[PDB]
Amino acid sequence: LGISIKVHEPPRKIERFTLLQSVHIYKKHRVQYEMRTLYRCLELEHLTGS
Amino acid sequence: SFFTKLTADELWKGALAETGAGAKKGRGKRTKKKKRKDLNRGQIIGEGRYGFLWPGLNVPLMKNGAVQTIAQRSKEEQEKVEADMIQQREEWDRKKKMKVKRERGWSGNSWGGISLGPPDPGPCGETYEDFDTRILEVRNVFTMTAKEGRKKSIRVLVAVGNGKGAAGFSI
Amino acid sequence: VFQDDPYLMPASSLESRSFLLAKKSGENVAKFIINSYPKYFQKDIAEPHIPCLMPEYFEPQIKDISEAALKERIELRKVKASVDMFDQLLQAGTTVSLETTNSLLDLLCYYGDQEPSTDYHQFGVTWRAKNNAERIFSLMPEKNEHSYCTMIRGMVKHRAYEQALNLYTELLNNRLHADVYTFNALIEATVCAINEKFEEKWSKILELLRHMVAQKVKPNLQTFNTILKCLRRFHVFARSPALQVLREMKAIGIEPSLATYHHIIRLFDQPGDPLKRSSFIIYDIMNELMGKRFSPKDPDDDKFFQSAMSICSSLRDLELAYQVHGLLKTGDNWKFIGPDQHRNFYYSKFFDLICLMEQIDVTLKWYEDLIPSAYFPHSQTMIHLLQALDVANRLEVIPKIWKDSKEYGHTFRSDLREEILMLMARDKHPPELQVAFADCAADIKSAYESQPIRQTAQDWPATSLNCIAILFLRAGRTQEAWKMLGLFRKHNKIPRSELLNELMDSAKVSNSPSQAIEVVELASAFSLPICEGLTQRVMSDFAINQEQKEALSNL
Amino acid sequence: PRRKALPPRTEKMAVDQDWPSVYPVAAPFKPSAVPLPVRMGYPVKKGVPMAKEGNLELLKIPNFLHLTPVAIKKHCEALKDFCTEWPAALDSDEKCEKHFPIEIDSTDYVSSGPS
Amino acid sequence: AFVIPKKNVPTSKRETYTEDFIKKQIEEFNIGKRHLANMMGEDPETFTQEDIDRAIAYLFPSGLFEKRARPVMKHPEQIFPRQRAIQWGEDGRPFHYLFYTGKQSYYSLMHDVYGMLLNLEKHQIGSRWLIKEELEEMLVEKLSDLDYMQFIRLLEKLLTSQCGAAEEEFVQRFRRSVTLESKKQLIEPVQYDEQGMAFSKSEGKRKTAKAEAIVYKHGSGRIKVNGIDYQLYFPITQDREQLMFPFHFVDRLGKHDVTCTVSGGGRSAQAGAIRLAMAKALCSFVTEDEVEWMRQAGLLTTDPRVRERKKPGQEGARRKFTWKKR
Amino acid sequence: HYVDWRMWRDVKRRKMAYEYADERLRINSLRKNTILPKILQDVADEEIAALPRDSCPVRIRNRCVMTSRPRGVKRRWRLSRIVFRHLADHGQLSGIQRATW
Amino acid sequence: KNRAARVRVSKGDKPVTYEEAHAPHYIAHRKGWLSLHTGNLDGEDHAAERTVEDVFLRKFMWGTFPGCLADQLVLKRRGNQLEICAVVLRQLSPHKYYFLVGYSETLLSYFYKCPVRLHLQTVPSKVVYKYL
Amino acid sequence: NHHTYAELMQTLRFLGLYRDEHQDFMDEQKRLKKLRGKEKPKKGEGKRA
RNA sequence: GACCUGGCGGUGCUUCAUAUCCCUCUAGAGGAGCCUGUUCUGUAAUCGAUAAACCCCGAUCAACCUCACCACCUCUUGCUCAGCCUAUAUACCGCCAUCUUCAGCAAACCCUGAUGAAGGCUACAAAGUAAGCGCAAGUACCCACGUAAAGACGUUAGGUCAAGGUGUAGCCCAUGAGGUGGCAAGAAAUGGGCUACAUUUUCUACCCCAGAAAACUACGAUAGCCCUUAUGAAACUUAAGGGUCGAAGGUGGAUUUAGC
RNA sequence: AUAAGUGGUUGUUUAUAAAAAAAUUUACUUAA
Ligand SMILES: C[NH+](C)c1cc(NC(=O)CNC(C)(C)C)c(O)c2c1C[C@H]1C[C@H]3[C@H]([NH+](C)C)C(O)=C(C(N)=O)C(=O)[C@@]3(O)C(O)=C1C2=O
Ligand SMILES: [K+]
Ligand SMILES: [Mg+2]
Ligand SMILES: [Mg+2]
Ligand SMILES: [Mg+2]
Ligand SMILES: [Mg+2]
Ligand SMILES: [Mg+2]
Ligand SMILES: [Mg+2]
Ligand SMILES: [Mg+2]
Ligand SMILES: [Mg+2]
Ligand SMILES: [Mg+2]
Ligand SMILES: [Mg+2]
Ligand SMILES: [Mg+2]
Ligand SMILES: [Mg+2]
Ligand SMILES: [Mg+2]
Ligand SMILES: [Mg+2]
Ligand SMILES: [Mg+2]
Ligand SMILES: [Mg+2]
Ligand SMILES: [Mg+2]
Ligand SMILES: [Mg+2]
Ligand SMILES: [Mg+2]
Repeated sequence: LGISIKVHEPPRKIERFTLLQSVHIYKKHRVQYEMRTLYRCLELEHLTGS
Repeated sequence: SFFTKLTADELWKGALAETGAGAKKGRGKRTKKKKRKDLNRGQIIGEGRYGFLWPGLNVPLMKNGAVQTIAQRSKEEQEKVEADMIQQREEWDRKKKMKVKRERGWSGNSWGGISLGPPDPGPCGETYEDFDTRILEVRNVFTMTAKEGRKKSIRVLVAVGNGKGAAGFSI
Repeated sequence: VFQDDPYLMPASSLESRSFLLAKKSGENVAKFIINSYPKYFQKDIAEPHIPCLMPEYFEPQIKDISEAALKERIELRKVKASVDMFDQLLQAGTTVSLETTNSLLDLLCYYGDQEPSTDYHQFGVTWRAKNNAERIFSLMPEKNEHSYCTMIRGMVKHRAYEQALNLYTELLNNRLHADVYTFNALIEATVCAINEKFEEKWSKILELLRHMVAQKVKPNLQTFNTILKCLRRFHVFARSPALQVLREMKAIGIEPSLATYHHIIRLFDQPGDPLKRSSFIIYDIMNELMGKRFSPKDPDDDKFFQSAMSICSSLRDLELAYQVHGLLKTGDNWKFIGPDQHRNFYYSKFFDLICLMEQIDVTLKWYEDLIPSAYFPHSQTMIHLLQALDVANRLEVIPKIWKDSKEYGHTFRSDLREEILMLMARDKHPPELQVAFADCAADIKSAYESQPIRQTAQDWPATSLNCIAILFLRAGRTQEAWKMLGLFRKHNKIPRSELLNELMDSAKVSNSPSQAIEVVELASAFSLPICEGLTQRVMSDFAINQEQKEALSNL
Repeated sequence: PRRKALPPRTEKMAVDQDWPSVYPVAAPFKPSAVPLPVRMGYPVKKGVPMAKEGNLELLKIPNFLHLTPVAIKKHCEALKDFCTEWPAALDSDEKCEKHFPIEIDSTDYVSSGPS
Repeated sequence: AFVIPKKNVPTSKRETYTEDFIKKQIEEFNIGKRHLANMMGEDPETFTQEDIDRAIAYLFPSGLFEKRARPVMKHPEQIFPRQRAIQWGEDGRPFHYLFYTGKQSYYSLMHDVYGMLLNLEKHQIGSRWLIKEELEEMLVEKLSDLDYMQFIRLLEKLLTSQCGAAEEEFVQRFRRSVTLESKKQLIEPVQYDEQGMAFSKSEGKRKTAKAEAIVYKHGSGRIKVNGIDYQLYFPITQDREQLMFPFHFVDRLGKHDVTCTVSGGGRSAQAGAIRLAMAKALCSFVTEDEVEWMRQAGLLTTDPRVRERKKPGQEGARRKFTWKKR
Repeated sequence: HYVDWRMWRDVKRRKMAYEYADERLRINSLRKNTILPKILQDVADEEIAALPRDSCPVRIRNRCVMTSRPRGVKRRWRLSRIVFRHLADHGQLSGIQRATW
Repeated sequence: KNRAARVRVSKGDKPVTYEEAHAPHYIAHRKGWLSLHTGNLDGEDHAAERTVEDVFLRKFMWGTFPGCLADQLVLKRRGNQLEICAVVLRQLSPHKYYFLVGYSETLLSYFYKCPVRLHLQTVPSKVVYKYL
Repeated sequence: NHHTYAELMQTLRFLGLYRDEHQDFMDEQKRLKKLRGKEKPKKGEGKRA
């Protein structure tokens, strides 16, 4: 389409949190979970509204 | 709540209690054993309590070359369908309360003398339908293990023979 | 519109129809539940709001007797609620607006005092003289032009032509001009009412036109289409008058729609050998319409293409069919091909004409494009593709045609499962084709064996039986071919002379005198006149003297 | 009898067909419609990745079969019609901020859900 | 007769890939290979495997961390496990005279290598003896580790004695190749600034600190960390002793100018990142023997010792909560 | 049809607290300043202390929406740790995995 | 010993699917997510409402196609759209499948106020990855 | 809205369009208990006054 | 009587022991005050965990609510095609502890023991072949390292009917539902922690070249009283700040934890 | 070659079973 475009990767985010592994006691035993968010930025330049 | 309802597989596994510490080491001594019932057995998709007739699912899609419309069985008619469903279930259960006559060997509760039929057919088409197989002795023999403890094995003695001079036995 | 699974893909035209009805049936049950239990669907999560994924409410929610509450029952097309409320409202003595009364009349007349059926709760005259609509007009104190017009139009739909004409008289007595729609409805009434010849109807028509001009009523497209629609009864006397009508519209400025030409081409295409008059007109019509984008203007615009194609195929005009099809594929014209019936008809005829009058290579191109992409064949249109393959002397494809035949639900069709064998056995072929047709042969053998019709009556065309046997011999499955002999005797199906004649060679190729004797012994039992001629050849070729007398002693 | 499934239509597909017609828009991977012997799945020991048919791993991919290079170029040709041209006078950012000193920023947030 | 329930012993479908089965797979790959090139708008006749992998990766994007779990479209011979061919004919006679040993391939090889040694008596780096897992694939026979070891002993016993060209090429069938990595420091390009002064620049990393150093070929001993004299940026002596270390070791205190930037970490991790960045940039202006000595002094290695995560249910990276016997 | 009566009592608290929020806001504003006369703020104190106790928003409890658990709930999903894990461990929560580092 | 979403070993006779054969520590390693939306991404909203919808639909589909599903649903969301990708068996009449596709799609679109589609993929039998 | 999810899925079961394996399980158990005589007593008209 | 298998032996020999034995190294706990569990006492006034593998444990958390408790007052087809935090974790699912800081569990065969319970090892090899499941490999994090994660079958009827669900038994004018108020204290005894006892310290400046302090507001309370503020409808209670107040404590008995 | 005492009670193997639901009209408009 004749648009000028540059791409880079912003650094990722890894959000972790811990939960208890058992229903009742055993506080020393945990399960840990994460959600990775990966990125890519498309830098377009000099565009008209249409 | 709709969201606390589980599946039949999860429900029977808990209710039957096949696993647990009771099973191990014969800790549980309750002979009475429930059996899983498939409650989906006689169920027809589209068949419900209100008796609606859905064209293409519960009833045929086309009638006389014409597409049927939503219809609902009469109250008196629905009673018969529900009453009939009860009968089939009962008779289905009836089949499973009938006790089978196990031909007895040397004694009523003995395995000796009972027949095991012909030996299983061999790999390369070898066949043994000439031979009969009678049990001679069943014994629960035990060993001790470091982890479990009393480990049961079954030692069985059978004899095979065609009745024409050829016979053997094995444990 | 179908699910794209090998197991849910429709495999016949019946399924193609049946699967779409099942999907639509489930949607009615959904819509039935959604509208029967609105409260379970009254939680709007959408942004922006989607009005069409909300439940519908069909019951009037205002029970107070007022003019506004009347509009609800009219808008909600609740015939019973309106009349009951109207009766009470009239007893109260309150005044009902003329417009409000007119709207109430339209609903009562349009449906002939018959409540439109929805969700859940033909032959003969449906109109009844003692109907409420008639009574309401008497109670109506003021009757405007719309009152007369609306009443006549409904009478036409319910075949109450005679009184509609009488009611039209009262309109004239009031010196009231009728609308365009009233005239269009009246045109059908006069023609459909009586079965007079065209000339008598033609005069009556001209009388109304003079009234129309006198009343300064400007005609519509429908106005003329109704004329052409009625003129199909006089299938030869209205031809020339029709050409006047067509040219007249073009003069006024009203461009003919597809419905117009539909009536025309139907009218001119009567049982006849030459049909050259029609022919010319069809050609001219298509030349006129080349590269013309159409818009829906008349309810019958969908029936054009199926008729056009039918005539094209009757005249066997391959170059004209390409123009008809060429027009359909321009712009958004394909949307006029109509329901599934119309669509199969079109493509069925269109393709029959292709197979007959087109090069084989181009027929196979159209074969791959149309099926099953656009059209699920019928049993016949496989036969035509077979014949066209024979005429082109391209029998290397017949195997493929058999597979496709199964894949479109024609595995058991009697007519089709025979032609394939005949053509495959008619002639000898190179080893390859011979073997190829022999594999196809066993494939069709399975079908004859597992016939579902066997539950009714197992049919075994001796010709089909012959072809199989021949092909099994040409492959080397003599043992399997010999098993067919048992089946002949079993079904009591005498073999064909050609099969019997070719059975001699089978023994020669095998050079097994033992088998040769078995063939003659069995054939002789049936005392077939052709068998006797064979026996003479066998006796000359190979026959033991001791065996000959044994055969004679049985006689 | 028991309804038999037809063969996959990948067999009736020409090795030179236009693939964009088969998957015009974004649609879930269908084994019966993709003529690739693609396998996915961590293999059992002395085994192979699992065949496309019934492979739930392949159905969990958001595939790009509706956006092949061919398809994209074709698409963008039909869309050149919609777009207008950048003022050739506004070559550099220097020229942009000479003629247009103000800049207005705003963000649009594309996310999946009913709202 | 008591009918015992027949156990479905062969539940597990055992891997059986008939030669015909493979050929139907190679057929489908070739047909599929052409469809893949067609979708990608490329020439079906030059579509290499690396084009198959790039295309499959794009059309079925998966982030699964294991590569063996991702979608693949490979030649059936690179996918299916190699299988031993039928070892006997229709009559039932095995084709190999060592069939009944169970390992005709391994013992055939052992028989051969033994003979080659026997004949020799009648006549008179960068390469590795293939591992066992390789020999088993070359022989298609599941092999014992003690089998392997005995086999290799013959081979080595073969090398010791004199061998002809024919024997050496045999041994080479089992001698693989090992690419040897050089522990030789890569030297940074010498560059030139606007005034024609020679410098090299390198990077260093220590914990969460990152340093970039520009070392000038000639100078006075001026280090300027983040635009500040090194003595003012690092008021702690130990920090300044770390910046001395690279230049002192090669006898170049007072001969170079350094401009570094560092960020992250604490003061002492910054000193060690700058030490590494300066040492690396300094490698361009010393001899290759001095570079090696700097490598053997530990001046050119990235320190991998970084903070270890705390674990749950513990007090620290290693520290446990108090354990209560009772 | 809520999981239990403790959830049902929270359903009602959340609903009543919503009904009175504007009134409660307006009355707090009067008594949350130094501008107004104290004799007026004292009336406001009385007025808001007379609104039903279940309109007080601090009485809302964030219970698991599936099992009604009053503690151990992650607020982004409104689920207890037992229920969250059950979905997370079967692969049914988009983009949520076991963390290892 | 861990238990969550592990199918135990048994006696070499238990058919298990690729999905069932993998424990939660394989969810981004050897297998993917049965749902895909944007709620659980950094900065995104409505993860809770997505999660309640996904728990209902799985339940809805399990009882609406009784005995037909051969594995777990794959739930997808793109903007306003919702895609339900089932793998079903080949025992029900295709007439019944079409009824249920049309029914479920319609009912769910009015319930969750969005365009909802349902892509079936029939298999003969449940695809067995491993005999545990 | 737990009132809507239970009431919807209850009519869908009474309509025949939803199979509730859990409610089927509980109905079976309820049916068996009734046979054993362990049926719920009528409210108010109970054993006690 | 004689065996088989396991266990155990203050049983032999030989190797070992990794912050997994001893001698070694560093910082702590056991004494003080405080904080927070538990027990015991009390109260009309919850339940669970309770050698290792309970004891800042369910709780990533209780002023009301939460709540299940107690007192009083109400309701009866009742938010629900009811309900029950009633009994039974020794009927169970679900999710886990524990060995495990393990390497073993093994179907199917074949052989040995006179065809006993059982057993199956030698590489210059003598009866074992074994598919699967663990370990391993792979993957996550910053690497081939390390740390995670993983870790079978079983053992401890180990924990959890009070996450939810549920078999069995029980309650149904009440063992259910709701409102108002209230308890949740300390003679103490013990577990874990926080802060100290000071000179490698205290206070300011600076965040590393300073000035002061240093046994009568030296060091030392995050504790008591007072005030204010924050949140809340509600704070004598909860938290933050300020002031006031300068307590015990002067490196802690038997014993005891952690770390490569 | 030091010395190391004790542990209420109680406890295990009685026998096998299975379902299907399903298929008449394969192409118009039209008229009396
Ligand atoms: C009376 N004893 C023999 C017993 C009985 C039952 N339950 C019944 O018999 C119940 N009977 C009904 C069903 C009510 C009729 C029991 O359920 C139990 C026990 C024993 C306990 C012992 C528990 C013990 N501690 C916590 C007090 C313990 O430390 C152990 C241990 N292994 O170290 C236990 O086993 C113990 O926790 C436990 O589980 C017991 C029971 O389960
Ligand atoms: K219970
Ligand atoms: Mg663990
Ligand atoms: Mg530490
Ligand atoms: Mg012993
Ligand atoms: Mg302490
Ligand atoms: Mg202490
Ligand atoms: Mg307590
Ligand atoms: Mg307790
Ligand atoms: Mg307990
Ligand atoms: Mg204990
Ligand atoms: Mg209670
Ligand atoms: Mg237990
Ligand atoms: Mg348990
Ligand atoms: Mg007991
Ligand atoms: Mg590693
Ligand atoms: Mg771990
Ligand atoms: Mg591992
Ligand atoms: Mg217990
Ligand atoms: Mg004593
Ligand atoms: Mg004892």
